Amino acid sequence: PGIVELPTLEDLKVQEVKVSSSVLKAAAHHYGAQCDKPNKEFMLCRWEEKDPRRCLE
Amino acid sequence: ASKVKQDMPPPGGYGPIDYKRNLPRRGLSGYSMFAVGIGTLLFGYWSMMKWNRERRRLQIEDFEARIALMP
Repeated sequence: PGIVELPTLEDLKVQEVKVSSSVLKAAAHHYGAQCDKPNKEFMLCRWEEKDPRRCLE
Repeated sequence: ASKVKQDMPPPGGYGPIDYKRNLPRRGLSGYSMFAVGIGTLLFGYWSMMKWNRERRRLQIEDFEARIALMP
């Protein structure tokens, strides 16, 4: 019924955020204040495409 | 040659011996106890209202923290 296409492991590489949940929770309010635009663009892409493969960038 | 000595009540008599019932009232009115209960309930209600409103605000704040972290 067709072949499922998946991104290569190189495509999925990124500089990860390796801070723990307490650090994230402490920073969360200012983080949502400052980094709103990329987060909202990603969430709109996510909820409009319904496909994780189309919103990697 | 001595007097007759026997176990006898003292001259005069004995002091009165109580026998009747003694169950004193020793109680507040009904209105007093009912009023105290209602006042305690109202004080508790006011305190709990304040505390629960504050708790709702705190819950909203941490929910928004989750929302900020979600993407």
